[PDB]
Amino acid sequence: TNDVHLSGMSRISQAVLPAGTGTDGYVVVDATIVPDLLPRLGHAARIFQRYAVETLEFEIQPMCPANTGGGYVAGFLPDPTDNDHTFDALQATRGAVVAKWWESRTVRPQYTRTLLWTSSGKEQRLTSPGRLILLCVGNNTDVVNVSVLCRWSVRLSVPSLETP
Amino acid sequence: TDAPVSKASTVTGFGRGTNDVHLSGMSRISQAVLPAGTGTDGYVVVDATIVPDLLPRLGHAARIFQRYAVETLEFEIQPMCPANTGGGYVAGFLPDPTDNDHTFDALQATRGAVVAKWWESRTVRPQYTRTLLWTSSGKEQRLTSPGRLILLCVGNNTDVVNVSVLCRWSVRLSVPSLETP
Amino acid sequence: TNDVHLSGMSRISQAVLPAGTGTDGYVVVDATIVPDLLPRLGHAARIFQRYAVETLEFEIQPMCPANTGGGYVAGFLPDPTDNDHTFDALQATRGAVVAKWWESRTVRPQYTRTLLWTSSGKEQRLTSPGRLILLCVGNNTDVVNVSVLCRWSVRLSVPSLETP
Amino acid sequence: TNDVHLSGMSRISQAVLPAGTGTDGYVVVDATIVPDLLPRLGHAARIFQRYAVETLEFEIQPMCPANTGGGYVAGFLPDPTDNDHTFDALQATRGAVVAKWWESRTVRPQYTRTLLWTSSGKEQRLTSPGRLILLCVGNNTDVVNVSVLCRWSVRLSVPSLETP
Amino acid sequence: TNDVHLSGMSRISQAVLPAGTGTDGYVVVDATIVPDLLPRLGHAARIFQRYAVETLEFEIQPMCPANTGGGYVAGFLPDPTDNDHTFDALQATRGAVVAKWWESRTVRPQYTRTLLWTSSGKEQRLTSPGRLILLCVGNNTDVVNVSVLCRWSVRLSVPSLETP
Amino acid sequence: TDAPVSKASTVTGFGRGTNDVHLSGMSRISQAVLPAGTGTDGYVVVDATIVPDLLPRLGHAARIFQRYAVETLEFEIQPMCPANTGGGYVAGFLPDPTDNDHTFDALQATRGAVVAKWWESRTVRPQYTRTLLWTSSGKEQRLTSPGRLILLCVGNNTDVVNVSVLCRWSVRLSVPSLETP
Ligand SMILES: [Ca+2]
Ligand SMILES: [Ca+2]
Ligand SMILES: [Ca+2]
Ligand SMILES: [Ca+2]
Ligand SMILES: [Ca+2]
Ligand SMILES: [Ca+2]
Repeated sequence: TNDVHLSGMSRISQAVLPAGTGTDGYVVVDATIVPDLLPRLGHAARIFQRYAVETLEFEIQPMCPANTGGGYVAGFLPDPTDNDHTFDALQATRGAVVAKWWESRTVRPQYTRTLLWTSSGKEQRLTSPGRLILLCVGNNTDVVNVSVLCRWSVRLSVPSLETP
Repeated sequence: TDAPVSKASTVTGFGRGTNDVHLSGMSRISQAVLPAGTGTDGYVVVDATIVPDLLPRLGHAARIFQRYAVETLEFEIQPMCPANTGGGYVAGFLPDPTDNDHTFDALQATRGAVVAKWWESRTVRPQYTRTLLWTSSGKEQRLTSPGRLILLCVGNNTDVVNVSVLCRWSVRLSVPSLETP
Repeated sequence: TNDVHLSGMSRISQAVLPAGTGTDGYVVVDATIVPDLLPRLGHAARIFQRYAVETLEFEIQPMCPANTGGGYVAGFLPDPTDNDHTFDALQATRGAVVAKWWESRTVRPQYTRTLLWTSSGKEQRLTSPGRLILLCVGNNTDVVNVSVLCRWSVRLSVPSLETP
Repeated sequence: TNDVHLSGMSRISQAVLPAGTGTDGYVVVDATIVPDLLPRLGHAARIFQRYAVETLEFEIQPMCPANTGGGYVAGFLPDPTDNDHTFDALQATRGAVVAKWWESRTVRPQYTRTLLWTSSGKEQRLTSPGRLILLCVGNNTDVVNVSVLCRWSVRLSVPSLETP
Repeated sequence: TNDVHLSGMSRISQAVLPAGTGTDGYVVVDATIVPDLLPRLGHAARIFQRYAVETLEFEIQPMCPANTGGGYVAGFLPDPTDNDHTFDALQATRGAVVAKWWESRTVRPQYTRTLLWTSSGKEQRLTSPGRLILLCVGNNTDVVNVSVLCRWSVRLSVPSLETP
Repeated sequence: TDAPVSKASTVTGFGRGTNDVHLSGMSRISQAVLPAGTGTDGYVVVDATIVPDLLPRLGHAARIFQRYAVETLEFEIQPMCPANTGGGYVAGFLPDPTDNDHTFDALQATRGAVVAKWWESRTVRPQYTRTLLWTSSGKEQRLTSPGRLILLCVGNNTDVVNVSVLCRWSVRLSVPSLETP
């Protein structure tokens, strides 16, 4: 097995939510987790055909004053095809968190460990372990700058040279 | 003992100075002030190539040695600003002194990189070579420096930010000499 | 571990030699082996700081009719700084080959397995294993399309995300 | 110890045979194997007094179109003093080859492993393992560029610093 | 490991200091120790790419009448890049000696044992173990003829054919 | 953990550098040349107040410490001249840095003083305080220097004399700081 194990942390999302626009249910972050989204895994998948997610954790690291109001709910839907973006869908899934805008949280999700495809295809279920959604809970008072990072570990296989 | 034409030199301990010195300490490698609004995303707060000259006592100690090995290297991002400050920072130690890539992804790719809010302090425990480095400068700086510490803003800072970047260093100096700049 | 083992085979050089211009001693190919010269290794070194060349082979694949006169001498100088481009300098290197223009051959070079640097710098000796030089021997009668391929194997360390 | 083991592969001869001049029995190559004839071994014998040939092979690499008629006979006379340049004398030697002008071959000679002298002297038998003779067989139709390569391995002894 | 171990003694420097010109601090000998400086190691490095210094000792053998005045200080700076040529730099280093002009001394220096490069490059620290400096201490009275010899042992690697 | 108005500082190892360093070495504290006839009796060949600045590596090490104690101090008079030279020298280490008495009797009164001919080398094993001295300079130099080494001619020198005065020093440095001239 000429399988390359690669791991690291990288920012999957950067969002700037201005004060007053963060109504309840607003989709701050919506990211289908594909290797192209990750910076280093981007090149790793550019030089490989298939990857398997061994470790996957998300870290919501919002940077805002401690006196800000409102909060966020973050969750990882294990189905890339699912398009339901609501509090109910996030609360149903496992690993989801809800916390105030100044708090930093970790989503430990339920993801498939099968061998997925680095490139895109007709079926998203063969290419991505899922998607991550970060929604507003309430109304924010200050300008929020939220960075969603991801500790990931993957196994790569089937060498190639892909294109964006 | 007869009188000779010339007597042999009696200098004995010449060229026998101390070879190894372990020197430890902690010093401020950088200090930055950011007025409100300047700290846009990607702004380079701190860019410091870790060299013996950067650390004053280590600089004076390296002026009398040829080689040094970094036994221990850790950094502290200590921002002295209130908790009402918005924005954050990313800090990381690039093990390549030559690389001048100043982005969030480049820093996050390195081991030990920290992403924090401006009212949170972090410790960077980086990856550094244990090989012998040269105290004096040369053409290639990959032989003289373990790397560079980089600190960027992640978001716009609401208030003024005072950030001090500290370093705990432990080094072993070897090959005694007398260097001059 | 941080160490990942990659292997592959890619074309380091593509040259076209018109009829009659291939005089003895002419330099068909002069390629400094760097990770950017190899596509998959290009991406791999873009996501790493250090690399060590475990295995290195070259394949001279000249595409010309059997009625082509002359030949080539191919070698791998294990010194990236060395600029000698004579027959004796190539032949002194281990694994150098001499062959007719219509006869593909393989170079098995000898080099020191030291941990190199993926990104460029002041000293080229810390970043490249060496150079491949391909010279003409005699005169070619036809036009020769020469593809110089490299079968490589590397060990990568110190993860990062570099830029070209 | 004083004994150092060196090996290498270098071109002992480069010859050009015009069309029609390669009559049967013509002497294309007649090279007395001496350390000066081999560059790296040239320097090695310049810094030593005695050398013993542990391994010796030759590669005839004629660079001509496939439509070339005639051929060559290549052999290694293990007597530097011998001046016989006929087909039977070469064929009697161990490892002699006969091949078409467009077919590269290898000679595996037989010789006595005696400790020789790097520097020249009155008796050539104490300084050289022998000679390589390459003769024409039949008539060549095209022009043939012949490179005679030698893969050698020596043991060197009695350090000194000689002059040419 | 096809590493050739070679050793011997050879004169690195020959200096003729006339009477009255040997003022204190005068640089009698300044030699960056490279294999090209050594006679036999010159050819050895001409036929090799890399070398590692296993044993290195210098022997100051000045030839002058015993009634001459003044002396010398000799020392090996382990940094080839260092350009400080004074008594202080020599006294700081280890292995340095100071003795009268009629005395013969041995400098046993502190040198790197890493694999250095026979050829020259941008960085001198990858090509030379250091430099040797021999300075005057006082004023000489007679004409001094000082020969600096070196017992050296090296390991050579990566065959090639270099140029001066 | 609730959000406070301000969080406590997390700087922990501050003000915890190394306190004691033992540094040894040997250096030329003086070098003198005497043309024929100049070295009359009582001529002061060498007058060197032993201070950390006089010893280069010790000077750089004392720039990062406050106090130093001389554990070992010995001197070598090494005159590099032939045996046909007439005259001699007297060498001695005055334990008082302030005293500027330059005579044969003053030197001979001290312990360890040596009287030799110009073609003979001597070792001065002096009497020095083991108390803590100040690395930096001050009003009173009795608190910063163990003493001064003095070297005079005893008789007229017939030939030119080259004399080098060396010192083996071992010191213990304490009270870390960062001194500036
Ligand atoms: Ca694909
Ligand atoms: Ca230096
Ligand atoms: Ca790099
Ligand atoms: Ca000879
Ligand atoms: Ca070279
Ligand atoms: Ca002070």
